[PDB]
Amino acid sequence: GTGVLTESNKKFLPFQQFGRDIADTTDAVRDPQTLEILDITPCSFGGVSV
Amino acid sequence: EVQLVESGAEVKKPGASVKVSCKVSGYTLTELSMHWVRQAPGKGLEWMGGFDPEDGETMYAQKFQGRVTMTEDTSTDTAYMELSSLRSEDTAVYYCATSTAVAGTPDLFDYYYGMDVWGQGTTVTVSS
Amino acid sequence: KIYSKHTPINLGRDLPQGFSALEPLVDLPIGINITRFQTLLALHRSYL
Ligand SMILES: *[C@@H]1O[C@H](CO)[C@@H](O)[C@H](O)[C@H]1NC(C)=O
Repeated sequence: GTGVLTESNKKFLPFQQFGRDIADTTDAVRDPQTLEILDITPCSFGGVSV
Repeated sequence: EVQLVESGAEVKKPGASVKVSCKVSGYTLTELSMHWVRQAPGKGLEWMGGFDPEDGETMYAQKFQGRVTMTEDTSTDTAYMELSSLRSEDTAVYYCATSTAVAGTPDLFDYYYGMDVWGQGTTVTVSS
Repeated sequence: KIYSKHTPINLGRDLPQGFSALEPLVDLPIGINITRFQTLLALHRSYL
């Protein structure tokens, strides 16, 4: 997936690895090597009007 | 509650080892301290020796040290004791006695010493 | 799959009200047929 990876304040339980939003889209991920929670946010975008 | 049964009475020429058995029931040997006692006719019954729950395992009398050796079989649940070099004064009846090793719950348990339950005796006879 | 939870319940009804969600503790790759079960108890010898 494409996005930015940020520090998250969401307290994951020890069994929980993946995270979902209200949309059930991949919102956070736990890296297997070092066990911190990386919040995934899609990269900057918008509509362009001329 | 333990029940103790005995071996057969025997007579033997002096100069050989004897084999006295004690078979237990209900409670295994590892839960029980085992002791052995000689009773001569016309005399009081005297302690040959037995188990020690702490500071050692199995220890013998001072007048019988180096003569009586004592084995325990958990697989057949039998306590054997043997002694060589028979004497004419050893014409006597041999008893096996047992007691619990400890007493109480596993959280709070106390050590136990004594001879509770007496089995039937085996008459050993040394003659010509 | 075994899920478990330990909850301190103030003296009263053993099955309390409210919600206590059981976290997934362990999954075991067993692959056997199971139709019956039994509970294991610990028993203490008397020595008295
Ligand atoms: C490698 O991954 C495991 C988790 O599977 C983790 O416990 C361990 O710390 C990782 N190794 C290092 C050097 O971080």
